[PDB]
Amino acid sequence: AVKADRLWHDKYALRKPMIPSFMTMDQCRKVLLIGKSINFLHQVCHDQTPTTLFTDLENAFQGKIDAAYFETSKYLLDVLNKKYSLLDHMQAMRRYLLLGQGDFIRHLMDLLKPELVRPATTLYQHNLTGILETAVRATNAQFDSPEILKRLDVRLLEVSPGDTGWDVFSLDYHVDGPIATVFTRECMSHYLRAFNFLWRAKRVEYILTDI
Amino acid sequence: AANLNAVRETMDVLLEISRILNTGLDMETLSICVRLCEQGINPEALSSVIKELRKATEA
Amino acid sequence: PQQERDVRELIRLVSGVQDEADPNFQLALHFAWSNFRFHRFLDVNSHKVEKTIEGIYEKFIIHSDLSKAASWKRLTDEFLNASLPSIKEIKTDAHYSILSLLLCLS
Amino acid sequence: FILLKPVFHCLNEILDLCHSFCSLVSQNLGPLDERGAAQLSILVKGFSRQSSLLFKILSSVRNHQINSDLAQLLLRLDYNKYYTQAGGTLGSFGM
Amino acid sequence: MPREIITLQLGQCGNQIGFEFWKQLCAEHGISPEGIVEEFATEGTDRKDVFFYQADDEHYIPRAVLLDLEPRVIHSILNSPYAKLYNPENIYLSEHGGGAGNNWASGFSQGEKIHEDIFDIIDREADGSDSLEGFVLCHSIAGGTGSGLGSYLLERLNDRYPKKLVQTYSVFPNQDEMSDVVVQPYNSLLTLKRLTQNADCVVVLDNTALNRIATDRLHIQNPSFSQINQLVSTIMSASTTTLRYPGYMNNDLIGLIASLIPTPRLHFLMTGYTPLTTRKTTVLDVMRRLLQPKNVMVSTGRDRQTNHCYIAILNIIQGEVDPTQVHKSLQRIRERKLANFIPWGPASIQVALSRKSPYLPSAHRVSGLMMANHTSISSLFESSCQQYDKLRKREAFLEQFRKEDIFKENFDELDRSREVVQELIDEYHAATRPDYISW
Repeated sequence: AVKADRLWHDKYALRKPMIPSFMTMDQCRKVLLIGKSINFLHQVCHDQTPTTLFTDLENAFQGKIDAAYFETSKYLLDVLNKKYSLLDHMQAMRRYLLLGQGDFIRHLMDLLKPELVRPATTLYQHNLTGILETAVRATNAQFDSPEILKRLDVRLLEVSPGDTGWDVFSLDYHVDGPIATVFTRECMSHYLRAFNFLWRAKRVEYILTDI
Repeated sequence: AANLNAVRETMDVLLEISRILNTGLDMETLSICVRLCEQGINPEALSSVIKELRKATEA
Repeated sequence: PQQERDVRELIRLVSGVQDEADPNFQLALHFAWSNFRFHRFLDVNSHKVEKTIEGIYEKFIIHSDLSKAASWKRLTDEFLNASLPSIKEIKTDAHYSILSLLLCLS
Repeated sequence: FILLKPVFHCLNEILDLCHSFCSLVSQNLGPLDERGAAQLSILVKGFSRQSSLLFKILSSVRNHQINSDLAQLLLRLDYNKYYTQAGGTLGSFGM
Repeated sequence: MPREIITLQLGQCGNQIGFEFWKQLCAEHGISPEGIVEEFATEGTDRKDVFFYQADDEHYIPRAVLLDLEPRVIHSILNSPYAKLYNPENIYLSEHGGGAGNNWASGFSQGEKIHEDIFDIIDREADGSDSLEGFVLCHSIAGGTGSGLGSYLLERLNDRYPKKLVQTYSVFPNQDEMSDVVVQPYNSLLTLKRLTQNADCVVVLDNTALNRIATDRLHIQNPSFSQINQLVSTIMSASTTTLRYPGYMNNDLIGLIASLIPTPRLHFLMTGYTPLTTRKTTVLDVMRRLLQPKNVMVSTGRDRQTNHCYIAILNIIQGEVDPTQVHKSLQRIRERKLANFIPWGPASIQVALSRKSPYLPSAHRVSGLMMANHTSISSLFESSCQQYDKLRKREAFLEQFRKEDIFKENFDELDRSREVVQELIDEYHAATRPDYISW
């Protein structure tokens, strides 16, 4: 079985009964990580980068292991934080998905008030996406990277059967592939739940301010 | 028997949650709805009729 | 005949009116049978029922009650795999129709 | 959008309806006659049916993921949401 | 939408301080004196679409208007190289001479005369923007010209547009000395009545404590009005700092004012800022020094027998800090019990963390600006009211208000202003006690 999302445990399992007496658990973990990084780079990152005591245990064995590990890990980290993914995506969802913007969110709920009052059944994500995009063009998010901007997306997340649209509105911020391979579509669920929580909180705040 | 009890508990929970959400139903009405759905009656029309009956009863 | 009698009994139970000469009762029975005749061209999709079940599961997940959703899923799976004195097969179109009716009622 | 069977069929239907309407107009060089009025009424009935169909297939899914170009098309149709203003259909106005 | 705020520069002192504020804003945003963008003004995070509107040529033209009854100050401001910052449409040249003689009645009447000649400009500046949060009005209650003009304009705007935030920067005259315009307290009283009737959040600006800090914290034997205006512009521009950081909280002026104001008549807020200089500090030092009655810009009378409760306490902290610092500083100040609150509606000490602009030359780690709803200012009001009362006892210099027939017909306007001020002061006194629910 092969996958491009879950390939942090996928198709690379550690076999317990197949370890030499001269092979140790931490060494196994390090070599597994190095190999998985190489596999991800060559397969999911589509990048081809060359990887250049007598006894029967040696000490240069572990030295080579550690040096190659630090080489592979550092190179892959640079590749992933420079191309494809970026740290700015987390900052991005911090700014946007953590309601750091404020004015973005303020005007968002300003425009949603005329809509989410309508029954959830009476709503149309067709107009909601235009509301989203026009608000983003209105706010400072337009001055940010277009990649994170394209990473955003509004969704109609079923919350109430026929209640107000305030409940069913949601954002998805789809991110897929080698870009943000992490979150396994399980942490983003928690992020969405927290988004709903803070959305209700901010709505009731604005209610109080309006009153 | 045991399967019957499990099905009864499941439909009781479903009816409870439907009551929590928008309307819900009662045991007799839910059984009538189940029999009608087993008989080929469109669930949408039955739900609309139930909503209309509840509205008329309310006022 | 049998379906008409069952519909009339259900109407009597819901409305709490056992009279059958009431013009409102006759109108309700006529409307029910007209709806049944008119919605013979619309069927139940098992995939659609599963999608509605998944939407309800998402709703419950938002509600912060995982045990209730797990019990719902397990009981609906058992019902699709259950046997009845009139439904002795599992996961048939009768099960999907009943599930769609339940989801519509909720 | 030919690769989508339903939308392709609806487009064909609307093409046929447009042809029929033009033919009916061609029938009376002056104002339509009684038969012209009746055939126009039949055509308007079919047009309203197909307009509801096209709105609802444009509304096939507006709560989960859908093609972005179809979304743009609907928005172009919803320059002021005349369809929502029109009840989701065109031709619902009396004869 | 980004709501704007319109600046109203009135009177010689109000125009001076408004220019000081606008120059301070220009310095903060890092723009050229012409209002064109710089290589170190637009690459940051500060939102400059709140007080300046973006042009089609990267011109952040200020959302301010220049009004006066004497054109000399207008010409002097024009001589500044920041005349290029503003548009000429944003500037109105005085068609009156000698101002209004520093008379409330004269300024009010002249503002009545120029009703639409200002209304057109204000409507143009308004409809040129999508949405406005509110108004900001720089003025001096001492200058009777600006006092009357501002009273008239507040009336007009409140009537015409009852949908914006009404803020004024009311220059409170020195209680350290008596000016030649001895009817100045009545003018201020009239202005204060208008504020009570019209204004929604008053940041009081007493010249006495300004002089005191200038002599002590600026170390000048004889402070000049210009350096005072410079320092006050600096301290007041520090206020909008949170508004310039769209990364933490909604931080909208309407909400920020509403978070503290209990009643539209009790809408008066103190001021206090640190550091004041002509070094090393933690969070706890910030509010610890703020609690000291040494850095306040608003002073009260000689009252020590009447308890005064800080109705609401807030502090904007600009600089790099840690959340643990704030969390512990709040608890520590509360446990030391260096503050008080209404017993029936007890509240807390709100904090606003924010970070400095890169284009602001930083020589300090933190900067704190306090916003306190408090009862001491009643004394100052009393100080004025007494100053009014004795003057009204002396019935002196009423010919100034008999020049304008509106007050020659009746001085009952002054009486009603005094009554309203007395009612407000009694409201404050009652607020000092738990029975305020009954009042």
